[PDB]
Amino acid sequence: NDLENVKAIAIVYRELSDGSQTVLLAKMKGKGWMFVRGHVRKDEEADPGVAAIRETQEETGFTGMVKQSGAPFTQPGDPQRVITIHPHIVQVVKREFLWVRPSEVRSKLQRAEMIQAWDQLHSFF
Amino acid sequence: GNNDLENVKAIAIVYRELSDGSQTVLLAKMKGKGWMFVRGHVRKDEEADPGVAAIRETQEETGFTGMVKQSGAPFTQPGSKDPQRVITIHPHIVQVQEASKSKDTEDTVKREFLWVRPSEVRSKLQRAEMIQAWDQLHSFF
Repeated sequence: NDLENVKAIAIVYRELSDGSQTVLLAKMKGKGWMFVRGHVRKDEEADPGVAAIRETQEETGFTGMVKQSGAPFTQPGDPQRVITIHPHIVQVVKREFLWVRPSEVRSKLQRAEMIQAWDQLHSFF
Repeated sequence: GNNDLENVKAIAIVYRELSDGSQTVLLAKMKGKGWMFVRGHVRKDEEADPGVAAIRETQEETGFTGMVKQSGAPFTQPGSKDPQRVITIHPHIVQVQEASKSKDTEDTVKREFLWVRPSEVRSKLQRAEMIQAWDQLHSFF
């Protein structure tokens, strides 16, 4: 269902109450940082912005709206592989965040207080 | 009324539901001991229902609109820098509200996230592809 060599990048930001903006960066847990990226589906070929919005929600949980679409650019893979990237600005501070499957939460907790909260409520999941 | 209770806190275990019924849980840590759920003080006018504090703190810390799905009995912990201090903690499950549910793929977990100011973005990018995207679009900010 994905186009193998066509990707979308979402530069995700939000406006704060004091009128300023902040930009979301990501990395795979475990280079520096990156924006949101994903393959464009075949049924998204005609509007890659739809892919940028879908990927933003998949990765972050926020629903977004394309504010600007940049010109496509090409990058190598296999150096013969040519990937076409469609970049977009997508509008949706102190802490770093991470989404985790429930079976992996306990291994991330090191504080007694957090472990106690999880011990009382984990059977919801 | 909206003054914080010094020794009463709410914890929110924030989660989202994916379209197939799978669930993922949000963790956080101060940039720079492990990970943690959302935590903050309960206000005087929230003491009768600390779930209100859990919803408020979730919004403040993450930007998500949440709904309380479950809340555990209160538990007690000592003060972090004072063993005489007694803190009562009210833990909650809080579901992130979304217009539509995302597909369950491995894109939905194992990515660490950080919000930065536009002026800090470039120094965190190391890959040509990301730098190119930023070079084309940074004039928006």
